[PDB]
Amino acid sequence: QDVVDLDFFTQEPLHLVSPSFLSVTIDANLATDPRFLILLGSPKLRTLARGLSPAYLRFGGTKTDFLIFDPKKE
Amino acid sequence: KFKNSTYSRSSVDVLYTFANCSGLDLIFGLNALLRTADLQWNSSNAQLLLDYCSSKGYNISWELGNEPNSFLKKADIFINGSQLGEDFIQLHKLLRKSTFKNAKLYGPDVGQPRRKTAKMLKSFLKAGGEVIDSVTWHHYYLNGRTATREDFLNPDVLDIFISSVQKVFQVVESTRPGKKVWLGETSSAYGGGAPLLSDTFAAGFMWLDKLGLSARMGIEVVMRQVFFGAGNYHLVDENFDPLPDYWLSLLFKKLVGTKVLMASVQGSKRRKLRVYLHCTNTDNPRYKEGDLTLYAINLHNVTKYLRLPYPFSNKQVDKYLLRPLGPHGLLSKSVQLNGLTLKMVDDQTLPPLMEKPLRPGSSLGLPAFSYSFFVIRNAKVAACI
Ligand SMILES: O=C(O)[C@@H]1[C@@H](O)[C@H](O)[C@@H](O)c2nc(CCc3ccc(C(F)(F)F)cc3)cn21
Repeated sequence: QDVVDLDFFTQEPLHLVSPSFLSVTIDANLATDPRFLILLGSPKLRTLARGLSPAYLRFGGTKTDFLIFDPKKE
Repeated sequence: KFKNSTYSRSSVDVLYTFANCSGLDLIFGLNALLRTADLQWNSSNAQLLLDYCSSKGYNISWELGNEPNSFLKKADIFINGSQLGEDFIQLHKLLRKSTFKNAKLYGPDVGQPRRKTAKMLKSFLKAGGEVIDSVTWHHYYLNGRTATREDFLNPDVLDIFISSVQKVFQVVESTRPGKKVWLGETSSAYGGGAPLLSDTFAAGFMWLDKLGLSARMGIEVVMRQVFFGAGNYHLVDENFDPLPDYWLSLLFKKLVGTKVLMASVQGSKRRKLRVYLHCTNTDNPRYKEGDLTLYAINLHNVTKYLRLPYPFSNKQVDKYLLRPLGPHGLLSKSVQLNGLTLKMVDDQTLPPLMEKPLRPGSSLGLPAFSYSFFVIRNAKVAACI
């Protein structure tokens, strides 16, 4: 058969997702790229980013536990 | 293989601005490996970060640790779930004393659950489950080095996810029932993704399937590795150009609403034909409460046609059919929406996504190894209002 029939359930929602259901991450290791600041400044990139608003942006990875804050660093 | 690195106030600023200006809510993974003599988390580095963030007016959610089940293998240190929970409690206290005392806290970003990952999660939830706003765990299908193109198309593979989701819920429900569960990090393959696969049209089957099942099974938020970066699984390449999975992701956003319905095929066999159903996204001006969005994945080697339950069988439907731009077929990095190729207009300007309006009653064509969304207009489903 090339025709397929479907069953729809539509009485009540089974679950409710967050408006931010589809979210993204940045690997924590990108913080070790020298040009981190430059990269995130990209207009091309920010336009894409707004395209998926609203969403969470998680900054983490294996490197999450191998990063340290330096108040002295410029 | 891995040693410590630093970051600056400047880095934090960059990261925050990226989020705020792009309409995103930042979640920040703190370092959990800073430890005392007696191996409690030393929270003093985090204190500096929090204070700096406060002083700048930054609204931020926090995590602590990443894949703590692997700490022993990654850094020769074992932290038990009970202790990690205590550490999350310490973090809770600090967040409460800060200028944004309603900051969110999520954890523990464990890996997918084999026997002891599950046991660690359990003891974590026992000890510290009361202070976390969602339970985060991570999942990948394959090893990026052993994945073949055939694996990215195999339904049996996609269904190994099903067992993983359930195993996690089993643990949560036995300890903190009714708590939200999030996919905290997830994609196609580990080790940076599989080269010339995780970045192609072929990756969309796993990505769309994963959203479909996640929604159905009770996952409230899905975090894709990565928006962009070194890995093959990026949504945006090194040139800052969008890939197939980006356009898929954008399209999903415009069309799929929050309420989760369901669909299945009548005949037993639908392993190769996967279907999913939600209310349509209300915010789209083209659509209205009651409208339904069905999305569908065809892993058969020939075209399938879908026939809708009446009353919907006589409704006006918009097609959004996604086809690789040739001539590299499924491993193409370009994609077409209803026969127009998807491209940015320029670097500040996304294209509109043009539907294919269907004459009411028209059967639903789904070519081999493709996926599509269908919005059923004037469906007026009570549940969706
Ligand atoms: O490998 C990735 O792409 C991502 C990393 O980028 C991220 O930092 C990290 O969150 C993460 N956890 C996993 C699952 C467990 C794991 C880790 C490392 C390996 C391997 F040894 F292969 F690298 C195999 C399995 C994959 N990933």
